[PDB]
Amino acid sequence: VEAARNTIVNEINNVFSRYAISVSFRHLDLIADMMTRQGTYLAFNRQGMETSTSSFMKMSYETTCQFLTKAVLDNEREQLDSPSARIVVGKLNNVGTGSFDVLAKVPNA
Amino acid sequence: MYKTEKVDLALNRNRGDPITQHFGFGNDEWPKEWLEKLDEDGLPYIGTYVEEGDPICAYFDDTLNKTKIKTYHSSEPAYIEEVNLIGDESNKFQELQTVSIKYRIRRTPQIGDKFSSRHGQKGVCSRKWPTIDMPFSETGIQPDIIINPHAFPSRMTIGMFVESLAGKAGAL
Amino acid sequence: KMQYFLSTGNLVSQSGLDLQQVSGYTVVAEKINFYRFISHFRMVHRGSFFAQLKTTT
Amino acid sequence: MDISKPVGSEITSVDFGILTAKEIRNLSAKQITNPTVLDNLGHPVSGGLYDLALGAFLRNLCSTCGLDEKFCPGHQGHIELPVPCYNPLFFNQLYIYLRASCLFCHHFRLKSVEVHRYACKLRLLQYGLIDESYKLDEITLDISSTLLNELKSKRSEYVDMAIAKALSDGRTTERGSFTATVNDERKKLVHEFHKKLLSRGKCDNCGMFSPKFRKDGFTKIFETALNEKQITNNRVKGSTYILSTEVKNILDTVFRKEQCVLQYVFHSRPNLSRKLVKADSFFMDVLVVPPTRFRLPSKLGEEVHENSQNQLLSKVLTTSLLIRDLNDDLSKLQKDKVSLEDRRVIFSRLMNAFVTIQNDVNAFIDSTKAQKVPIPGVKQALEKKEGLFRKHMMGKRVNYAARSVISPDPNIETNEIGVPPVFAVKLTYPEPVTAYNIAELRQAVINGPDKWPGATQIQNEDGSLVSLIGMSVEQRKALANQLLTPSSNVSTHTLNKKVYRHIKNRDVVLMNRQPTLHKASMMGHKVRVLPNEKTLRLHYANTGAYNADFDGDEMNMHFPQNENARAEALNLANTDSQYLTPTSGSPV
Amino acid sequence: DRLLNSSDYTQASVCRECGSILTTQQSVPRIGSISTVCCRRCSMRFEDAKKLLTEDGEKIFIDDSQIWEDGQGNKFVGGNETTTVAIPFVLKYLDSELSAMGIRL
Amino acid sequence: IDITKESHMTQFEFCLDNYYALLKKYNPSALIEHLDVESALKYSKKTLKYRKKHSPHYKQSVKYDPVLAKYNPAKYLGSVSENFQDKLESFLDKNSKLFKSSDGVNEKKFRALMQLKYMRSLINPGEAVGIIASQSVGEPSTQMNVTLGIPRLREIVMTASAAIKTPQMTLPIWNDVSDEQADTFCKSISKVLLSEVIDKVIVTETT
Amino acid sequence: TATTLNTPVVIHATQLPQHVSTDEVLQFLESFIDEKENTNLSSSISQLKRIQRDFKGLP
Amino acid sequence: NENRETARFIKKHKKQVTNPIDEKNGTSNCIVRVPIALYVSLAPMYLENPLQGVMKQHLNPLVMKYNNKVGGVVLGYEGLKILDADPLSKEDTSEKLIKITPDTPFGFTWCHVNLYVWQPQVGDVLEGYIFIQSASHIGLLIHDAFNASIKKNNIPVDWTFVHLGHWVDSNGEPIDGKLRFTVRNVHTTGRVVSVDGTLIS
Amino acid sequence: KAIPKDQRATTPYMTKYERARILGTRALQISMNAPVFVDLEGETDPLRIAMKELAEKKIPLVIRRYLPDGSFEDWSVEELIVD
RNA sequence: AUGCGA
Ligand SMILES: [Zn+2]
Ligand SMILES: [Zn+2]
Ligand SMILES: [Zn+2]
Repeated sequence: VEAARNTIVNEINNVFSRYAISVSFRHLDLIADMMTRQGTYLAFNRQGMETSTSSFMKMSYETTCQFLTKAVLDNEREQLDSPSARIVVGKLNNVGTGSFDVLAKVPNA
Repeated sequence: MYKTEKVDLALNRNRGDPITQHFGFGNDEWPKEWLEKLDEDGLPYIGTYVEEGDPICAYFDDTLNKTKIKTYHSSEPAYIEEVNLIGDESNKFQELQTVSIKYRIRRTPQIGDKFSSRHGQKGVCSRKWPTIDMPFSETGIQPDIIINPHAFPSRMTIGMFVESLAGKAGAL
Repeated sequence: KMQYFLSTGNLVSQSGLDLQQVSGYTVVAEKINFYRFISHFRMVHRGSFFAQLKTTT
Repeated sequence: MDISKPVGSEITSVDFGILTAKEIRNLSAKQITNPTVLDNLGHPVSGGLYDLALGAFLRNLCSTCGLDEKFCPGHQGHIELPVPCYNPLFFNQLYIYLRASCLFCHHFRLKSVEVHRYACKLRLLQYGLIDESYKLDEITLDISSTLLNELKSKRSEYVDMAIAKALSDGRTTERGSFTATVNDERKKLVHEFHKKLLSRGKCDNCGMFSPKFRKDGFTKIFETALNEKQITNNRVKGSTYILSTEVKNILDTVFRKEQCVLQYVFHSRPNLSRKLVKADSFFMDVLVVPPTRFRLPSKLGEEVHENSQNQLLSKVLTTSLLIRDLNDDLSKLQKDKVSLEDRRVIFSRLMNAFVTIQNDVNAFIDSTKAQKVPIPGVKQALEKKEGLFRKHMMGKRVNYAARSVISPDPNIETNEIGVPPVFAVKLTYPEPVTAYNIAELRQAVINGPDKWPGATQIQNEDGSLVSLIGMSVEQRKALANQLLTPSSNVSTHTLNKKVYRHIKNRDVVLMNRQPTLHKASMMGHKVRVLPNEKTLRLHYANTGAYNADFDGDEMNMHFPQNENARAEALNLANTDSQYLTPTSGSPV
Repeated sequence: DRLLNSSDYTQASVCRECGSILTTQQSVPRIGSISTVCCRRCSMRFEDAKKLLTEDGEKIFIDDSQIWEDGQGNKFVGGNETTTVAIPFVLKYLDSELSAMGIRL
Repeated sequence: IDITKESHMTQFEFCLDNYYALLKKYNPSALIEHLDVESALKYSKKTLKYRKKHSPHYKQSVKYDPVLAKYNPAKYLGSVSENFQDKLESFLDKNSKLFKSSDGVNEKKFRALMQLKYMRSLINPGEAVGIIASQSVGEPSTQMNVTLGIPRLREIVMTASAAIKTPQMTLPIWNDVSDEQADTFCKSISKVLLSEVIDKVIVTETT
Repeated sequence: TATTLNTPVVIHATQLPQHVSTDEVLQFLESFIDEKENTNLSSSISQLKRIQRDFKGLP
Repeated sequence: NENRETARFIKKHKKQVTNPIDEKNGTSNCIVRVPIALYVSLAPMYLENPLQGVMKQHLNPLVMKYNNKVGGVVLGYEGLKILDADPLSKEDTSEKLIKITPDTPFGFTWCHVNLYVWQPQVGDVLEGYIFIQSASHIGLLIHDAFNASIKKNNIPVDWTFVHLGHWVDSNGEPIDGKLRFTVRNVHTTGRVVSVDGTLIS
Repeated sequence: KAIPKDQRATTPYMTKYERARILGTRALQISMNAPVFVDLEGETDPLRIAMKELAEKKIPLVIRRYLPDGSFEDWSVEELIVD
């Protein structure tokens, strides 16, 4: 797995280097880590998406009805984490400024 | 810019029975200020300045006992250039239910309007520069158009350079 | 029938006239400019079906 | 949105699950039986698709709440389908389970103890105890009932121990365990499970030879004959068409007898609700009725065309009424009529009618499942490029927005945007009035909607709106002396009035140019109203971040309506925070 | 703010005991009774209501069809996009459902 | 490290010519009360010892993880990548003569400044780095023997295809391997089809 | 009083009520009315005073 | 199984208490003190008076008003306590913390309070001072706070009219002042809350 | 879920996103008649007012930093290094 | 949906 990961980051680095583009290694390295998150070569199409946990994110990409069917048949519960899924329900996005909560200190006397 | 409109009263009628709408008035109760735009026959005075909301025609349907009008809906004012009364292709249709009204919308050159040379080097007018602020030649003139030179080095529109020097020679 | 077909350009017949498409055969003369008006009658199309092709050959 | 109207009941998750006909009948606002749509040439047919119980219409109040078309949220009716049919969405599923059963015993043709082993694996995978799920395979020892029960005892003992440990260790909880790897191991297990379920080409628990099951594709299943070697083998062990009803009666009993495994087969997480797994989930004994609100006709400029849902649903109601007419034939015939084969044609009505209604339900679900530009069903409505999700959920139209051709200007700041006074007078911010902004908003109101920093509208704390579109300088002057009035109702004492002020030189606005290709192409600029402009004015320094050029390029201008979106558009998205790209960190 | 607050932001009824946002309805008022929020799914038919084995006082509400109900008074309002309500339209036909949880009743 | 910060994080000489200005920006006396300035620096000393001790890749003395593994880099000034630490120390050593031309700055106060720049250049908690990544790979791919450009990027990212169109395997040849030996091996591995050796085939069908 | 800004989202008891004696009721009434007197609710407080008067003996 | 749902009806529709007659000679102790937990909003303008905020906002409109949940007309509140949003702060802090919504400046908080509620039930024997006397009812006022009326049909025919004239009791003297009755019903679906009384049981 | 104050382990610095949300929410409060604890000094923009309140750390807000586990750290403005 | 502007 680590050799395939380093091969991905090298191959993509070669593709951009061919066009004399600068791209931070942090981006390619993140993408590679995400493709290997399961220890394999998990592409980014619908097939790889199947294994993700957010059913709304699956619904909102492709084969909407197929992901819906597999979700209902599971009796699945959405934990409403996917930013897309969270948008579907009209919820503060969990990224960035929604990564946290704000409370207030108030005088009791 | 000319925009043509068809005001039809059968666009989707239903023969003899349906007909009842006639351009004009009946109840008197209408705002008489509509005559400020529509002649006493229900059609606007050719030449009239119209702004969105002004009546473009007025008619009367016996079923509703009301003086109705077709409103003009646009972002800008126009003027009525031609009003043409169509009884044509009809068997009788004497009630004059189809009218074609042409609106004239003047278009002054303005910032954002696109202009192009015969060289496909198109650009919007960024501003209408005051004549005093333009550059004036020792001939006593200030140009009509100023085009940035840095546009030519990518496009290589040198035909435009030659057209400038040929139109200058040919005018002189 | 020829006003409809000539008003939509969806030519359909029991042989298909041996043509690769059943629409697009008709165009508005769009007289907004004399250049455009004369240009319409000197325009020729390779046809919509090749417009659908992904290649460029 | 209004900041003056908080809510504190946010949705925390979304559960999915199948309805039930008893649930629909109980919630249902009405049963729709009449395939009629309109009556008296111009009225909503009683108990038809346009009954007022399904919401408000034509100034007729919703017959279920009495609310106007502008107030009634609408209510969902239901159709009592003649037969049971098949749920298309689960038709692939129920077909598999039909192929998985035994027809002489009504058990799965896979070894019962092996099934219980599968239940064990799926139970350990509800809590995501994968290492233990694989460790279960090791438990090993003609096979006695005492021995197969010993395997069920030892396996249940392993489930009880591995669970007791994991709950003791907090390595899971009563609520289950859910992660990407657990989902993957479940899909893999359920796949091999379905392969074992399909592998048995004769039963095992009962040894009987089940028929081969064939299907038409989306409306019929047939039951294949068997071989005299297998039939006589069944006696020593002692293609046909079938209705959806027969499938339902079989699958109910099969799904009940195999409830113990299916409890975890049909849940990826613990079924806390102790919900029985019923076969009626794949079949439709009833059909709902959407709110009238969402069934309004297609009016395009002038032309009013009936809704395609009304058409397909009316086709279900008509076909259903024909089958009801065959049931009229049962009341008709069936006294005895001993030799009247006359019903041989009515039997053609049963086969044709039944496949027809089933096909028509399919078509109402998915056009590509029926049998020339067929009105789209809900499956077509939800997917493809649109996917209601994509065209109205993942992206939407928005208010407080403008689009215009951009014009250069070097005299504005590099962080500002020149707004033409048409937009400066047509874009508002809902400003709550205080002691510190009373002067500015009183003046803005005095100016009115037809000036500079005036204000188009005033929203009271009571909730009502007062438009200044047509008020005279006198009336706006009168309202300017009322912006600061005292409390009036304990219901409203905590609020303060709002003024919809025009966009002005102190607001931040979010400019976007199509290409969005990157976050740096949609930045926040500080508004600078430019007189006698008609185009959105932009500084040259930004054009290499939008990849924009005055050739004719158009830009969208978004005006945020909230101090949170203001503060973010001035602090996070702002142009200065975008001086470098994250791609490379080279200045753009 | 963009994809919600300035588009289709709606405060919609949801039943805190059944987790759906489409069974909610306004109960009918009377000369002495105001409009009250009721959930159709959380309401017993006045023709049954264990009437054979069996009132609180304030649990009967009436439908525009003059139908008496017991219960249904446990629904509240929550902010969602209206298209969400559009989802029950298609999905509820699909024989599935949203259990929109909240708070903790 | 945030890319939108890194650009000068490795331009030490520039920071030095503008030392007093950056000392005025990131003045540490405001912050030296909120964090630890030693724990990470001490780990840096012991680890720098073990790192100079093991300065072969897979028969090294694995025992000390990097300082970034053992201390939150935002909290103990000095928790920095070994690559950045190495470059900084090597700069301070290779410019000791520039450190013999200054008004008076020193590699400990300058090194302290560069560590504090590193702490203040870190990616913020909550950064949308996924999206940023996706746009940083997409957006520049619009400007676009083996598959290149968009089809190659699609062949990886989009499909993860187990069947490359032009699968290649690179083979390094030993320093001792002659070029002529290399051409012999090139012949020795390449496939040779029977067709490739046939000159003419004559079939005389007689019946 | 019709929305969150005026009416509580949810109300739940944590124990079964306790049958406050006449003396506890009167002490609560006097403490509540006295503490509040020191706004149309005042009129209901006037009714609470009548309850106080009725729990005191004479209207 | 079919008894889970009946357990749902009986156990969900159960009633807490049956307020008894004080000394069996007074009125039912329908006045009870019950500690509850409410979830209220706090505006920003009360951010410097938060217990008073909760009071003026939600609890002040509740007094002298029927709450379906408490089963009566709120007679008053005791012991307001805001539930702190943050542990490790003992219980007696100088400031509390509360969650602010992720959309508005408004806060939402948990509160614990004891309510004094008048929780009458059917069968309770009550006494009232005659408000009115019409030929279909006798109006009375419980404690000078609760309106009560006994309609003619629920009064024994053995009662006697004297002409809005006057009613005379079954013993042979006209009624006056206070009346003892059993509670038949309480009507709180209207603007106020009317208690339906009976003189026949 | 309560991360003890003695145990808070997160960045002593306020993130740009934290600062953004604080300034927005607090500004919105001042604009809804939250009591201002600093001299208005002429200002009329509630956002610039909240910026002044941040400059004096008078803001009475607390940041709840979430951890993906669900544990959180309650941090005052008056401690998180503003910039 | 066709053409088309960027
Ligand atoms: Zn309704
Ligand atoms: Zn069997
Ligand atoms: Zn419900």
